[PDB]
Amino acid sequence: VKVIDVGRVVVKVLGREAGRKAVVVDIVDENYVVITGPKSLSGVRRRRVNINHIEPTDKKIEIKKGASDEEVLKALEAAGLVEYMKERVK
Amino acid sequence: MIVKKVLDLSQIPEKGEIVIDAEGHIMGRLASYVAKILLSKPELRVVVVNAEKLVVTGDRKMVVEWFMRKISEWRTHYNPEKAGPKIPRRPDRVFKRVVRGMLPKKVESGRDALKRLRVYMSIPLDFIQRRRLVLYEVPAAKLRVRPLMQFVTLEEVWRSIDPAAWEKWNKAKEVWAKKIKQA
Amino acid sequence: KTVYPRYAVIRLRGIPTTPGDIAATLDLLRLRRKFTMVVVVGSPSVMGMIERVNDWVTWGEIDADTLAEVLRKRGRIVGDKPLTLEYLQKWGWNSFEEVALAYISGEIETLACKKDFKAREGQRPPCIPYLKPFFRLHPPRGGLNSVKLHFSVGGDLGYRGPLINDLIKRML
Amino acid sequence: ARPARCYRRIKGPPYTREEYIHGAPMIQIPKFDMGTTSAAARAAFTMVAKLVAEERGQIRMQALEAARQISSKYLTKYVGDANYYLRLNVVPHHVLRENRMLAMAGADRLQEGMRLAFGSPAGRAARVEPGQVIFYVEFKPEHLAHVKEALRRAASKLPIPTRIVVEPK
RNA sequence: GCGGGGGCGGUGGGGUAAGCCUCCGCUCCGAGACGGGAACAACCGAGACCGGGGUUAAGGCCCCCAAGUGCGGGCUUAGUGUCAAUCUAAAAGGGCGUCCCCCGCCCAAGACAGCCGAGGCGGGGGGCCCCGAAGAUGUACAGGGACUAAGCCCGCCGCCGAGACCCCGGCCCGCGGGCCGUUGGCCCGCGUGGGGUAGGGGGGCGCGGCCGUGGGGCAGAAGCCGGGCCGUGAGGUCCGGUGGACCCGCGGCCGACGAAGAUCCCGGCGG
RNA sequence: AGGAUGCCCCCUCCCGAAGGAAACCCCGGUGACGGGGGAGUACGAGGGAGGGGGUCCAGGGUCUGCCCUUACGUCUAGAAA
Ligand SMILES: [Mg+2]
Ligand SMILES: [Mg+2]
Ligand SMILES: [Mg+2]
Ligand SMILES: [Mg+2]
Ligand SMILES: [Mg+2]
Ligand SMILES: [Mg+2]
Ligand SMILES: [Mg+2]
Ligand SMILES: [Mg+2]
Ligand SMILES: [Mg+2]
Ligand SMILES: [Mg+2]
Ligand SMILES: [Mg+2]
Ligand SMILES: [Mg+2]
Ligand SMILES: [Mg+2]
Ligand SMILES: [Mg+2]
Ligand SMILES: [Mg+2]
Ligand SMILES: [Mg+2]
Ligand SMILES: [Mg+2]
Ligand SMILES: [Mg+2]
Ligand SMILES: [Mg+2]
Ligand SMILES: [Mg+2]
Repeated sequence: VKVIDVGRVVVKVLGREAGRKAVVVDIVDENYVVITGPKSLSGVRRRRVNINHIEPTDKKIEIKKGASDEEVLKALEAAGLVEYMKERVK
Repeated sequence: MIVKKVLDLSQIPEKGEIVIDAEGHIMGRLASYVAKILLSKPELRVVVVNAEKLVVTGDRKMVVEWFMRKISEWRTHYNPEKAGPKIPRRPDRVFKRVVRGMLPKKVESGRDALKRLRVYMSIPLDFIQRRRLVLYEVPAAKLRVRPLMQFVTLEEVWRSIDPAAWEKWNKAKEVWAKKIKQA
Repeated sequence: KTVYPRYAVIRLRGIPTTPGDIAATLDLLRLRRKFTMVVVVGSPSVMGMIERVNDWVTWGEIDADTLAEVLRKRGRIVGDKPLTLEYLQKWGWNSFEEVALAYISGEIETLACKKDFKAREGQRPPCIPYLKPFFRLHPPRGGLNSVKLHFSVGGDLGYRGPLINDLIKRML
Repeated sequence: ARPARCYRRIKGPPYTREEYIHGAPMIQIPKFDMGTTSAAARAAFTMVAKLVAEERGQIRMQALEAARQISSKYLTKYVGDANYYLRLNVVPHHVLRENRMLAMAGADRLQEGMRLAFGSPAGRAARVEPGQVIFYVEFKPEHLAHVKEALRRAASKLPIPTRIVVEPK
């Protein structure tokens, strides 16, 4: 059973930006959520994503629903995951 | 010891033998992978352990009545030991019949591929006492558990259609379980 | 006086089992083999013919640039020899694009010269002399959508618009 | 009498001109307009129920009459004839034929098989299109449940599927 | 040749219906290879000189089997179903079983069910599924395995996949032109040229003899057994063994002139 | 009586029809994937040259593996029947 939560850090497993870390910033429906790198940091453009196409990591950050990329950027300073989000999987 | 691993469908070894732990896998979906593996690697041997832990989706009554019809109503009126079907009941032999169904028929390629397969119930002791038991899983063939979903293991099917044969094997598990636990 | 549109017509379906009247029109349109392409002028008599063979062909407005590459890649002259730039320059045509632009823009009315055309001296003919009036294309790269359904329902057949140039690029 | 499935499908031209048809059967439907048919009385009613056909087909004259009695009897004893007007809208003009070896039915009926296979008159039917109105009920809005029940009863005696449409005049 | 047939369309006309009878038109089979359809003349794709390479059509991509355990959303619990037809099916009728659309009314917190404080009641329709739904050699049949998707509905992405289309090499053909003393031979050009039964037309191979011409054979002719090479082929030719006296190349001509079959004839010989 | 001036392997070079990638960078889509570059590139039927190694090659008998495949003659719309 997979849990996607707002502010959770996930890794894409499909598309061009697979193996890249992204941050959940909003939930569209029960099937789609909104993820962002931020781009300047991982290259994950601020789009929606299917829940089937992302895997949740063990890290998380606290932010508001629909948090901005600068808002996402600061909370990466809150827990210091800036180097973690730069990593590419596999 | 036993090291669980995930099977690389592209990095399948060509020589030797692989062992697949069948617990939690779907019988038809794992049989499809096993049949293609044996065809694509003509020199490789495949071993499936925990064959009684294979899973068939659907209602228990529906699956058991399906098996009951096979082992009851499927017969011949000619010489039965010369021309009739011989239907397996044991979970290891049941799984080996599905792979034979998915292999090519009436050819040496199909005949050799099934000979290169061994299916066991639970884990054999000579496999357990090896230095490093590398087991494998096929996640595509694994069953995703959901609430209110129906399925039965092959062992439950076997106990329905052959309770006395099942009872002896279950008793044999309890007899040797102290020795098996040592390894 | 009227510059009718220039259309590309490609035969998508085959010879065996085609109805007789549709087969007769496809022969008169010179689409006598599968994947044959002709370039016509969209006169009212021409468009009535294409309407007859709508369920066997696809067609659309051909552009000058696509026709230029089509001429270079698949153009043939008598003897089935390839159409080269030297042959064009010998007849007063400097480039493939210039001859393709003139036909598409309406400066000339036909691409291949007629059977009865009499070659002159010095004067540039209004066509390409002895060019075969049909092109034999390659099957399309990446396949098609459906050769039995219309383009308007997600198939292939029928009026395609300017997307006939994309198919021609895949069929060269 | 053969099953109605033998005569349901429309398989040929209509056979109605009775000056050319020998021994064409008479229509055995006694009445087509039930209830209060006078236009002065029907202004009391304000609702219209229609038993509309769903498939094109042929409805035998005996099936039309059978639906007519069961519907009209129900409205007679549940609604009173002064409180409704019920009309059977179609007339069975089409003459049904049958090819069977029989008694004195013409000299050419004595030849068995498909030789001289043009049948003799075997009944009448109405040829109906989809959306055709079979039964037409004018009634008041208090008896809407009863009229639907009577129309549903009439539908059970008909060979093709039908639906009830209720609209005001 | 004057026996036709398949599919589709005229509610063709007839008939309960029929793989039924009798007309009208296109196409296909007969007389057409090949891919798909599980097999299958005529359903879908497609039209095949020979070899090779490539790309596609129909259709398919979990295994059998080349290509996806491909992508998003929803429905089904019945193994229902499992991508048109031939081809193995299903009706009227019942079901808020389940998902959904709409309409009427009550509740203005005094709605329904038994003071409580949030929705309630009724009607029509749509999707899927359940009942209706019973058979004779052998399993949830309609390819099998099996599958809870590998089913169904709305959309989408790539790929596999013919002899078809593209390309290369070789071959042959039709027609036109030219050359050579020619009952004929050779070369070139062009062809959206290359299936084919009955039948029509054009050339060649073989067998026995004859008119000519040139030869071989006791240092081994014909015949027979095996083998190499040449020719698309009918066939030719050579080698080794056996045999013991005839035979062959080329031009022309002539026939008692070519066998796999006739419940063929004669002989021999088998299980 | 055929080739052995052969045949196969490797290596190297060159030309090369139709066709034709990949890694990696950039643009887009939830996505399967599409596009610009890489790149008409590596490659590609076949056609030339050379070097080294080996020894028979072609052909024949028989068997095995994979792919394909419904005796013949005949009437017939239709023959494995
Ligand atoms: Mg028993
Ligand atoms: Mg035995
Ligand atoms: Mg067709
Ligand atoms: Mg009729
Ligand atoms: Mg006749
Ligand atoms: Mg016909
Ligand atoms: Mg015949
Ligand atoms: Mg087939
Ligand atoms: Mg495969
Ligand atoms: Mg079923
Ligand atoms: Mg019926
Ligand atoms: Mg021919
Ligand atoms: Mg002679
Ligand atoms: Mg014969
Ligand atoms: Mg005899
Ligand atoms: Mg004997
Ligand atoms: Mg020699
Ligand atoms: Mg016969
Ligand atoms: Mg017959
Ligand atoms: Mg025969």
